[PDB]
Amino acid sequence: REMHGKNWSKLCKDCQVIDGRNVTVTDVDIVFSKIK
Amino acid sequence: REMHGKNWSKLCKDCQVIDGRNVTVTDVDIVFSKIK
Amino acid sequence: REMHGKNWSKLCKDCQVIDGRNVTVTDVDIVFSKIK
Amino acid sequence: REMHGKNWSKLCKDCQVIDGRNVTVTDVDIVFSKIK
Amino acid sequence: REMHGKNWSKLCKDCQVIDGRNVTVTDVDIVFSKIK
Amino acid sequence: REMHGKNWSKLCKDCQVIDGRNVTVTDVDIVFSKIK
Repeated sequence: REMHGKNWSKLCKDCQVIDGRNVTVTDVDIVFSKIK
Repeated sequence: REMHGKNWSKLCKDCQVIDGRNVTVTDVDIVFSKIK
Repeated sequence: REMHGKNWSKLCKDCQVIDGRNVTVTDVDIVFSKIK
Repeated sequence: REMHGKNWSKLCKDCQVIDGRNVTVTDVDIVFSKIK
Repeated sequence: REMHGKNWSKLCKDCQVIDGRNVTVTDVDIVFSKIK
Repeated sequence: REMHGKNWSKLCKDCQVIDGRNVTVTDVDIVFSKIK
């Protein structure tokens, strides 16, 4: 298995994450941006 | 298996995530943007 | 299996996610945008 | 006049206010509380 | 006039205010509390 | 007039204020508290 996550694990590739319990985003022009 | 997640695991690729218990997004122009 | 998720797992590819218990989105121009 | 507000004015007494264009309240036990 | 507000003025007494354009309140036990 | 505010003025007494354009309050036990 190229990517293998077991008990409560977290994995990502080519990823943009804002993982978190309380997340607030305010008065932003662009939050995520991925260009390819 | 290329991607294999087991008990309560989280996996992503080419991903944009705002994982979180309380999520608030306010007064934004563009939140997610992926161009290819 | 290319993608295989077992007990309460979450997996995505080429994905845009706002996973979360309470999600509020207010006064936004564009939330998700994927162009290909 | 004890209290007199004219053009687009705002006045209060013994007051609790969350005046604002975008208002979001999340995961709160008690928002307003006034005991007398 | 005890309290007199004119053009776009704001006045308060014995007040609790969260005046503001974007207001977000998250994961709070008690926001306002006035005991007398 | 005891309190007199004119063009776009702001006045308060015995006040608790969080005046501001973007206001975020997170993971607080008690925000405002006035006991008398």
